[PDB]
Amino acid sequence: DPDDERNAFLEVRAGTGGDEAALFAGDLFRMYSRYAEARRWRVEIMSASEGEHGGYKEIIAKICGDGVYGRLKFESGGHRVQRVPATESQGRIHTSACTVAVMPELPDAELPDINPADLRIDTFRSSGAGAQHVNTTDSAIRITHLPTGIVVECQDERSQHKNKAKALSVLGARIHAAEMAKRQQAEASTRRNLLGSGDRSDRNRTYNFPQGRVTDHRINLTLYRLDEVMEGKLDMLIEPIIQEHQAD
RNA sequence: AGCCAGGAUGUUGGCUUAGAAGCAGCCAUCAUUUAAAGAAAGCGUAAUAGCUCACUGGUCGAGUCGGCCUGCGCGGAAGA
RNA sequence: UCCUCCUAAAGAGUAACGGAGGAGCACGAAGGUUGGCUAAUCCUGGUCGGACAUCAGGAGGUUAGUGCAAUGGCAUAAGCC
RNA sequence: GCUCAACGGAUAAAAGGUACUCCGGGGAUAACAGGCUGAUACCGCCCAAGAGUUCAUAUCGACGGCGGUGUUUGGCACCUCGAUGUCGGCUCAUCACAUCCUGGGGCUGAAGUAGGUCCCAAGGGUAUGGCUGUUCGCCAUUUAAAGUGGUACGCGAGCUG
RNA sequence: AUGUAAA
RNA sequence: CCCGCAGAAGAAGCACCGGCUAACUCCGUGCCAGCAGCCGCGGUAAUACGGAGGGUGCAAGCGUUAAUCGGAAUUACUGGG
RNA sequence: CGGCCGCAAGGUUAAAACUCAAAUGAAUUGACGGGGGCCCGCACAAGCGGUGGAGCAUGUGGUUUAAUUCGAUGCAACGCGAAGAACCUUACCUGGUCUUGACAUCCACGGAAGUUUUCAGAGAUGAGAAUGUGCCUUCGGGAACCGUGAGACAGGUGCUGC
RNA sequence: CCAGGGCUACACACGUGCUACAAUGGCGCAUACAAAGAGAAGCGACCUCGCGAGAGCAAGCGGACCUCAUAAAGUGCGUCGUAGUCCGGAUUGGAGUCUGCAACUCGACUCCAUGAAGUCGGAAUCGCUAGUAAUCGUGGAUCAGAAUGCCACGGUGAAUAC
RNA sequence: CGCUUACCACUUUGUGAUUCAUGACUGGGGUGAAGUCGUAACAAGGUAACCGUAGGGGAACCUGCGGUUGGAUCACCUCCU
RNA sequence: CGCGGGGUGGAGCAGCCUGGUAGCUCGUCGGGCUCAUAACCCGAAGGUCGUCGGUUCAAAUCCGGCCCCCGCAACCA
Repeated sequence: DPDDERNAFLEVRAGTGGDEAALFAGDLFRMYSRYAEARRWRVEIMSASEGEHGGYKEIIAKICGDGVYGRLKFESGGHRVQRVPATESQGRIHTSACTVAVMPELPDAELPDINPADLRIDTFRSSGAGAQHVNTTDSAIRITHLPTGIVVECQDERSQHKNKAKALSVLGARIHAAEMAKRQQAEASTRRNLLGSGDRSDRNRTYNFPQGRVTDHRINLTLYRLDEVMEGKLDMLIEPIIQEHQAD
């Protein structure tokens, strides 16, 4: 698919046990960087908020190329961790969780034409005071944009043109703000659906370090490695999910 | 210029095998029978089929078809 | 306030809140005379040395320079020692 | 001895407000309007990629261009400063069609109704309330329609303020 | 100063 | 209500099994599915979830839910500080 | 919230909804005190010679690769397991092979075991040629060795020191 | 199971040791003093050759006799005059020797030639109270060959503890 | 019988009390194996704590005044009864 | 384009006025101190002063030209 061949945004965020989960989020950045350098992908750190004892709390990173999103679709969700940590003086198995969002490109086709043939321009007389000027005048412009319903009212100066330029700048600013607000709501409504609450619930993937097991909740794989997984080579987990996803 | 005629057999052609087949787009834009036919300019079909023009015959039988230079005009040219 | 090109219609002159820019200095020498010389920019070769330091050769011709922003002029040099 | 730089230099020596103002004047010079033009605005046309299951031309139409009107903002000050009262509202209207409806027709991407676009046609009609002083606009409900403009953005020797 | 969670 | 016909012929389920409180193992997941009146289990050796076997309890009823009293002397007059 | 008092701040009386199976008081034993008293250790004081500045040797973390085998990873890991990685060791990887097997036992059949030598292949192996043919005779068999076939199994330096 | 590669890779950091940065020191000659050990598919006298690592021949010893095995710092004498220098020895090239089937990744040793950083070390940190620190040499386990590591022995040998 | 008066239901008007839902916004309360900042209380908790009151500060809180030990130390001063 | 402020480690400022020297702070990396983090200490990198030309014995500086960032870019009757 055309969308597939697209690049991606990876957003790795810490959940339960934010001290430990930052350490696992840094290692997941290491996981997907070792998976990305194996197939020659470009990794750029756009934003990374550090933790306390190492790692990172939130990582937003662009990966560009030819086919990142179509090859990393099934990574949005949770990751449980059973591990014996280093920030402990007791030596007990603790569980943490990390949440990973995978966003597509969605390339910015911004600034549509203002369409003055579709703009309704009403140049009528002004309210306010101080001059006859006002009386013989007009000097007040209201411009309505029909397919959105945005009205711009300007009664600033004595002349229409110097108010025409202000009215068109306010039209451009309000249309750009209303489009970018819808785009940021469309980002957030998908990020709230992909990223859950961040709790220790089962969300499609596990990481069982003392057992030596990787057991996902979809396509029940039982790979007993944790050494060909921690250094790239994530083909055996991602490929059969794609195999039984193409059947639907 | 009008008028009864013709305006073919493989071309379901190889093409991305779901089909583009004279006429979406590719390129090739063959060759025979030949009074004549472009492997096609348009209409119409999922594609066909079909309908015209290209061109060639015949009745017909005198002038006709398309460009350049200008003069005077036509329309665009609708107010309180 | 003053200087330089156009505007400005081939003598002089000529206006606009016209189009481009500068000056309110400097010089005991950069002035006078005499004597002598011709650059800029490229090419080749050469120790540091490299596009550009200096040297030798060749092209080139006053596009260089004339203290200063511009015009005219300059080898008989007004340029350089 | 003067950046007396307002630089042919009124004093050696000087900033502001007047809507409390006042006088001699000016259309030599502005505001409101009338006048000339039409950069702008509105409308019409030429070319044509393209949108439209095909298909520029049912309806649109980029990139470009040519015209009409004097309805908006504009430009110049030709008339007015020994006086032309301007906005909005009430009453009273008049005219042009670049027609909102009614009427007669053509195309349609018009099965009928309901439609889109275009031509002729000004004979008649062309809202009611809230807000805002507001023209205008939004809302609520009708209507067949809630037309655009000119007439000193009509009308104060007709009326408020 | 601080060192969150699974006897 | 009594007599006769025929043939074991037509007639057994429900809850619980860690403690309170009567009764034990195996398999399947794996702080997930889930149970639970309280303490609470399940984080790959579960007498606590699901299934099987076995047992326990009650019986044409068995569990859950709702209400009253007792235990609760945790409304104390009997019978508290 | 309501009533009353007060100039105010506010005071007095005084609930309900909802959550939890704890909250509390006394006292015992350990832990700790930047609490006190006492005592000890190169613990502090005094000095000696070092490390950290340089090169080499080794190990680890990290990076890369086919693996850079695995464990140890605060004192109590880091010239540690390893009292010694060219092959061997090797548990890792690439390539080629074997599967009741390289190693332990049972059944049936066949063959002294062994030695020398040659061909192809990286070699394991595959294909051969000679020689030797005993220790007890139920002599259809033995006590070892070797090859074939089937099942029991063997094997694992694979995981769990929770 | 076999052949090869890897465990020795390298932009970086740390731990532990050796050699140093020199004149109580380097070089050359002469010379004195040890203990503890190991040895047979081993130690390997003596003689000869090679500048050399070692090679050829070949006694003794499974051992208080035989071998490894000349102990070094220490002493005398000569030189070097405080310079990155006659200190230090990394790295590199050539020719080599031992072992092993094979020394290229990836062993040890010797010669020639080159001969860097380093001129006493930042924050900070370690061990020691005696034959101890510090310095110097030797042997063994591992092992066909392969340590500065480990174990063990000996020579000189302080200072401080109020 | 009819009329008229007195009692009088349904209903209407005016003004209050009480109660139930709803109401933009705002305050405090309770829960949440992870979020940000500070370490205020438990040792003399590193400024002893607690209570009442007034003020201040992002916040545990701080400051002043009054009360209480539901607080440690009292072989470091010197000299002692 | 016209006017103004400028271009100094990765970043913010001194230092330009008034010439003789590249400086400070935050930040990055690495090592210590702690069982670990924070704090603290030490060391290293980093800019030639946006660029070019001229005066000067000497331009981070004085002046001019070019490039880049930000702000003001026609209004009050």
